[PDB]
Amino acid sequence: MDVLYSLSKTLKDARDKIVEGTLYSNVSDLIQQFNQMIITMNGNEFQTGGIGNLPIRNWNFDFGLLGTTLLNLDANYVETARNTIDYFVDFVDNVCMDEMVRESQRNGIAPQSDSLRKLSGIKFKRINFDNSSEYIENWNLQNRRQRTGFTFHKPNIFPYSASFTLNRSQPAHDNLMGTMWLNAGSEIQVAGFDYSCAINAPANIQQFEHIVQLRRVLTTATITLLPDAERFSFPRVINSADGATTWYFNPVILRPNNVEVEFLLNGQIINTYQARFGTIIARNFDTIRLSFQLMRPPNMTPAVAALFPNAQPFEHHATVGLTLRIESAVCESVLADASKTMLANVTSVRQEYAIPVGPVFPPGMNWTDLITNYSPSREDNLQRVFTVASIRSMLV
Amino acid sequence: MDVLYSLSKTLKDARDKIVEGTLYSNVSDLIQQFNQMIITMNGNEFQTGGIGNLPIRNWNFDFGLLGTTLLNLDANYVETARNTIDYFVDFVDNVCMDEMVRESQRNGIAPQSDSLRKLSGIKFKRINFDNSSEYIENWNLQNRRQRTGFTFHKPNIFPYSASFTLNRSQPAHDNLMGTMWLNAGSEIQVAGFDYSCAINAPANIQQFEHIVQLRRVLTTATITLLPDAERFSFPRVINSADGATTWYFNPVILRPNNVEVEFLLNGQIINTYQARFGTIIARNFDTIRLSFQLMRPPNMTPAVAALFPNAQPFEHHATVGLTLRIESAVCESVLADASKTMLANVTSVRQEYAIPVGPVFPPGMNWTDLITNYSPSREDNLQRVFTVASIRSMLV
Amino acid sequence: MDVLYSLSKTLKDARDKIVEGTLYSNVSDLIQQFNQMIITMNGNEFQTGGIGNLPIRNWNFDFGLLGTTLLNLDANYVETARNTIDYFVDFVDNVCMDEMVRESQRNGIAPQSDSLRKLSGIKFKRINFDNSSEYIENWNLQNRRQRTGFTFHKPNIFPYSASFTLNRSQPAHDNLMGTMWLNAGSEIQVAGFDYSCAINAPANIQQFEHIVQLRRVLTTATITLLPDAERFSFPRVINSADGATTWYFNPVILRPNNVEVEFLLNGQIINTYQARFGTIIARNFDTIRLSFQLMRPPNMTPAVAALFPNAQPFEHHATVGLTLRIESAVCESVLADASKTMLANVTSVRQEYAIPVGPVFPPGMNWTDLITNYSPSREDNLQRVFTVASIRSMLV
Amino acid sequence: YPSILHPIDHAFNEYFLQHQLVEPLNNDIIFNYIPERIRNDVNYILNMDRNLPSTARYIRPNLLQDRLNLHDNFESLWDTITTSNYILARSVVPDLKE
Amino acid sequence: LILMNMEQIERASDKIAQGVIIAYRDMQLERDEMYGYVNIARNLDGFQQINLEELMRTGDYAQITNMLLNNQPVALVGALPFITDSSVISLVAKLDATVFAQIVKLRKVDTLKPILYKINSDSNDFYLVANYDWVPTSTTKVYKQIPQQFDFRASMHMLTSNLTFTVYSDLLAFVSADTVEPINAVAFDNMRIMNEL
Ligand SMILES: [Cl-]
Ligand SMILES: [Zn+2]
Ligand SMILES: [Zn+2]
Ligand SMILES: [Zn+2]
Ligand SMILES: [Zn+2]
Ligand SMILES: [Zn+2]
Repeated sequence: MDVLYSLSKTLKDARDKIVEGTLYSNVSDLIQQFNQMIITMNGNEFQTGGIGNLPIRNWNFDFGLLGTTLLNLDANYVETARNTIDYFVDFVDNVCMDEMVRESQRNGIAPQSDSLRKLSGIKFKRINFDNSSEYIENWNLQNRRQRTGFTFHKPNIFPYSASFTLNRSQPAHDNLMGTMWLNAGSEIQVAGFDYSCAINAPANIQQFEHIVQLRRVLTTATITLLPDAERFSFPRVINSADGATTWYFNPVILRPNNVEVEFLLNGQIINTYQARFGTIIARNFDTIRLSFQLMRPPNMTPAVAALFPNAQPFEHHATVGLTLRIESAVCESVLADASKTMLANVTSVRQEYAIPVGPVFPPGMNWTDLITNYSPSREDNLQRVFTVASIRSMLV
Repeated sequence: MDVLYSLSKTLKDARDKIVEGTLYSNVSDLIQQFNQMIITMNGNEFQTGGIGNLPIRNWNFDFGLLGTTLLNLDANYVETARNTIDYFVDFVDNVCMDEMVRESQRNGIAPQSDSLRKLSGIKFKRINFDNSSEYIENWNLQNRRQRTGFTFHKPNIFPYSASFTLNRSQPAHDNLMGTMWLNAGSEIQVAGFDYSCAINAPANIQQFEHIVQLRRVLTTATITLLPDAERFSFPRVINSADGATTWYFNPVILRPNNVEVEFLLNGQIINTYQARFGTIIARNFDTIRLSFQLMRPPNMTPAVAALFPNAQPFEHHATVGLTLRIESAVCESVLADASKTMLANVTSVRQEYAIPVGPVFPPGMNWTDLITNYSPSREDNLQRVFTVASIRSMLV
Repeated sequence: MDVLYSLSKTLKDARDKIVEGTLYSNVSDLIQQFNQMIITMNGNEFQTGGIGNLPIRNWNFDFGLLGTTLLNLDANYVETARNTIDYFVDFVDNVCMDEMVRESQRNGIAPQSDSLRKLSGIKFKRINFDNSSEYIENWNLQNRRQRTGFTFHKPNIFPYSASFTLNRSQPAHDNLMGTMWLNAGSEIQVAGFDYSCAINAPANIQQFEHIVQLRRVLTTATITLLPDAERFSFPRVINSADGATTWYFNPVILRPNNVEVEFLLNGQIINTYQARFGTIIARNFDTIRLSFQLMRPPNMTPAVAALFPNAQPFEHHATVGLTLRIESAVCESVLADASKTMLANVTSVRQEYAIPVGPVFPPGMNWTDLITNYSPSREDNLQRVFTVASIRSMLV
Repeated sequence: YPSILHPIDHAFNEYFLQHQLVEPLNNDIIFNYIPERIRNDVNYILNMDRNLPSTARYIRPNLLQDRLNLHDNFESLWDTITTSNYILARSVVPDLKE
Repeated sequence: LILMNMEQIERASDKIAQGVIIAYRDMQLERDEMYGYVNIARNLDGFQQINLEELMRTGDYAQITNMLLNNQPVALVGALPFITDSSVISLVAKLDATVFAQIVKLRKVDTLKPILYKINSDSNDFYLVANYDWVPTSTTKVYKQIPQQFDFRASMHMLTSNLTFTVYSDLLAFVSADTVEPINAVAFDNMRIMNEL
């Protein structure tokens, strides 16, 4: 991995720094590293495999070194370097794709493709130089059992889930009490509905709880909390739990009462926010507990009092909401996020070569299935393929 | 003009032949000509004018020569050559544009821009080399008082004209005898119509004649003669000569009779084709005379006999048409045609830079007005600008 | 591509120049280029592939150099040259055919066949010499992101479409107002028809508009405009839009009124022509807007007044036509045109060897489908195959 | 090697380097250097008992045929040329024995 | 190569100039990094040119004589030797204008040696320039060029050749040639040359 990354980084530096007219002293160390890579790779035969529709490709390395002959680089030097760099970049991209399309149940973090297994030999270790990118840095630290994290903007931590719970229900679905929620990506939009508007509640208070267990621990998370859930504030015709029939939802939005967001780690109260909205910070957590109350307004204007009668039928259903958005976080494990392209890159490579479903990942690299059952083996394989994808992104 | 063409051809050959890896023997003479051009142009200041919105531009030449001592051209050679070629091409394009937007009445064939007048000095005659293009070849031949010709595919020799002549008419326009025609570009469609179908004509024959006087002599012209004019073969509502009223045309197409197409030069018949359709050759002519006859069919089936009564009202009007298409020809003078872009280039350059209307060409370089009044001064200016446009086309 | 073109150009020059009795001074540079090509190709093994029914061919190059020690070429020299020329021409033709039948979505501009990929190695760049053809010129320019240009006589820019739009309609289809057009090749015929002859229209004017969007920008275009559209000037029985029924069209042609042809670039009017027909220049445009009015003639003779009653039934339908023919133009992208044979060559090679339909081109290289959805990938692949076709047409 | 040269000096030296008259020399070139009719004469046995390294070079003689056509309209020069050729041929003709 | 570099090689010479402009107006001495003040002409623009080689070959000195007598500005063009004069007093004495009468006298141009002034701090009388207010001028200018500066980037090249090879001259020395016994020598028809035996 470090050798493959070092090849990619050397090639990127060569493409960016070996430019016409540049001082010889701008590239001396780069030329030395590039010649070291050429020497190490010369005389070695590589094969990128024929898994799926990925074509089998054979790579031979017999390239002359780069000289150091002009004070300012000229077009001839750049052209020779470009020829060598193009061949090497093609080889590295093919190696990255081959590694990306494989997986293993037992040693998911270890190399899978023959080319990357060969590049893990001692003879190629000389190619290894600066490992500065976030993913390679995390890879190297993780190999040493050191604490490190990936920073995600809008981490895709919640598997898609749009469902409801009815705590009070009837066959006619006309006096319902329960909760709706959408947990999608970095967003949790929850709502608690009472059709009776807590007319018969002990203190005209109906308590609602939503507990979301994160599949991985998130640290240093910045979170936006908003009182209302816009997704559950318009009339809906909703299938029953079995799908036998459909019931009617006609929300009227009330201010959430006694709102408490608890971010829990190991069952301990790490962070607590009571009636606080806007931007909040969750230090380090793996569970979110949103508890909110629907309180019947003690004093109502005649129209509001007309909305909520003392008994059935109930045509306007009182709803309290909550929206939680993880704008950024840090996770010890790799995750899909809104800014990076690693999941997109791996999925595109797997789809474009018709890679058969393996024993580790879900079909089509479906992210909801992947995060739903985010096992340690899947974590290892995903980290491997994401690191390879980030290596490939430096050139392709 | 020969020096400007030589600059353009040298630059075009440099672009085409100075390519990486090529043997110097493939470009040796070209490099000699290029260095001759550089030496002749060095130390000279040029100004391309501010006519219209074309900006005033100043040009200096202090370029070094190209190398002549490689076996094969490399990247450095090509880059060094390209640096000079870009400047020279820009200068040539600006000189061509400056010359294209100018015109003179007294001497329209002579250069009009100061740059081209400077390039006509003896000191630049060294730049001159191979003058092989059709336009520059014609220019040189004509400067030698030698017979030379431009070959045109579909020459645009006919000014646009859709008109009719009523040899018999009345205020109600219900018993009309006459001719309709469109002369457009390289095409003539003519049709003689009789509303009575020659019921009261001597021998039941009506004679129609159409003369088209070409503004320039055409030679070795290939022409398609077809026996019908589809442009005048369907019902039409047509304005009157003064536009006071509109009349009705309801053709029924009969075979034209005694078709004689004469191609005449100085009033003498050069070529005569009687009842010949398809490809014909007009070797040298300045006038076309189409004589045809509407012959009342002596025998008519009842459906036919119904159409042509002995007297009015005439609801079906007997029409006989001819179509004459000039596919290819040769002219002493320059002409717009379907294949060449000279007129389009000149008009585009004049439109882009908002060149005011001059004393020679009509506004907008409109081709109908231009070819209608093809005066000697117009011919001189038009050949000059067309040659400059062809020179510019080699590089732009 | 430049090396393949250089091989083809060298072979064509050898065929043309190496003739019995000619001075060696006439061929010295050609002989040097030919011997350089022989040296470069000697010892290399090529394979033209077995895609489709194209046979797999193996190519070996072990040829002796052409002599350099004659004053005039003799029969021995010509025969010795011609054997090698025949073998090389066959090889070049097979390489071109292999490349023409191939395509890719990702890098369609890059070589697809193994032979052309091999020829793109540095060890063949020595073969490269004069790139003077229009297609190779544009290929080299486009490889550098320079302004390209292809000159087309009658460019095939309009995908075929014979359609109509009824702005006034009803189940009887006896009082219809609308437009019918044929946009085919370089030609647009459009015709606006009113069955009522604008009896009830405001000011007795019916306005018709036809907007044609070109899939590429055309520059320096010369266009013929003609008042009438002959294709919609005869009675027709036209299927309905759904094809459920057929309606009847019985045009009577009135001249169009207030004709406005606008040539627009990105929605900005670049060129405007009012009431002008003969020949016009559109310097830079991608959209054509044809506005034309049917004006009921205020004064009518008794027959014309008979044609157009105050109300239904309407037996004669007033039609105003317009014909727009692009005779020649310039486009930055390759196009099929009436003069070249690139599309014909590519389609013929794909048809003769039963090449399966690929991801890029429509089946059968159908030009209407290709130009309708002229995507950037399609443009790259089409330019590649058209350049290869032009290279092949130099020898075959 | 690095060099410091005026552009004209570099032009001259680069021309000398790029257009050297030495060609690779191998046994095939030497064998074809022998006249073709002597290689086919069975009275002469020709062998190549020397090994030429790949670093062997030679300069091709310029055996271009007469561009001056001295056999045409140069009576005195052609007389001299034929006399010299006759003397050389006399030198190489064998002597009769027995 | 020689033809294209001729003019550059010639203008690099320190003992010939490319011409001399006689302009009977006072022109300021140019300020050049190589001389100080110098009556140097960068080009010949604005002056009628008389080619000295053509004048020598024809022997017709009527035009040159008429122009020198009537003080008509001219440019004499041709490779000329020149005198480098570092004296300010010579410039004040206007000695550069006194060198053209011998052309008329002798009808020769092979002895024409125009004066090139080189006035700088090394001149014995440079104080006259420094301690007084005046513009050093002359009526004649010498058409000569300035040396090209040495540039390391423009002069550093890589020269490429072969490491080593051996050139051979006698190819037929590499052929071991033997002959059959003359008794067995055969002719083109594969029979013995002499069959009487
Ligand atoms: Cl965002
Ligand atoms: Zn964002
Ligand atoms: Zn339910
Ligand atoms: Zn009339
Ligand atoms: Zn045509
Ligand atoms: Zn319809």
